[PDB]
Amino acid sequence: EAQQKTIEAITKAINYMAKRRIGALLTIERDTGMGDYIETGIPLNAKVSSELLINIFIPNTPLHDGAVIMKNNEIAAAACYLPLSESPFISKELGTRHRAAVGISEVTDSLTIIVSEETGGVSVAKNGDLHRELTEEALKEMLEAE
Amino acid sequence: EAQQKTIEAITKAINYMAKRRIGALLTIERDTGMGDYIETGIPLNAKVSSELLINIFIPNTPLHDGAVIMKNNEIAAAACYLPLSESPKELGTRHRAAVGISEVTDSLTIIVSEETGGVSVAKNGDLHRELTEEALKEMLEAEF
Repeated sequence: EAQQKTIEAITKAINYMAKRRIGALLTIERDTGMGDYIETGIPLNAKVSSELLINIFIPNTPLHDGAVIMKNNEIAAAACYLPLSESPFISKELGTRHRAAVGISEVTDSLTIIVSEETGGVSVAKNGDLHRELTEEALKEMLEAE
Repeated sequence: EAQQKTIEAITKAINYMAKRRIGALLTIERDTGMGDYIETGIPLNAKVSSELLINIFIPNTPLHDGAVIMKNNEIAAAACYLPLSESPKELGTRHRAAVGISEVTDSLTIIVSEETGGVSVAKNGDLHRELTEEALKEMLEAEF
């Protein structure tokens, strides 16, 4: 329905950034209110689009430094601050975004997508779990369920 | 008087983009309808902030070529097409777009030069070149 657009929007944004290595962190809210994490960012309350998500994460842009939070079908806020996880199961040699994605997913029902800036690998984190190196069909299948 | 921020936001976007010579094209709707033009762009209906404005106009991005239009404290849309002005030279495509929309509307169009980094305004068919941070600010108090 209106689920299809907006999944399509996210996949084409994720896939675009992947080819190029741009770090991204995007969290989709569900049943656990993230209002306290939204007020740490730049508020947009903007309508979700592939072009806008690309533009939010540009390697040194103002809005790039943190996480984009999604609520409703909108970009609630960009450049948000999440809490990190002192999990040993996060492979180091990475982090920063990866430790904030699992960090937020420990405390929330949310779903977080990460693109690594070093390699271009898409990860996802739910309920404290981090799954590295996902395929395009695996991300779409993971998202469609949401 | 909570529209200072918007002025503040614009003035910061433009003043940052001027010092980096980041081309830009920003029209603010005033009383005429721009809905024709808005529909031609990527809709955002976002809140106005300097950071989102600056991000829109970064050269690599898919949002930067075109004009963003503002509708009452909100970035209504980005990458919009503005009709070019047929008139008499040696200015860019960005400046021909600014004069074109200001002949058909009462909107106030700010533009930033790729080359110079100097700030311009288009209103009622006229194009004021070479503005100052404060010149633009008082000008921008075209809202009473």
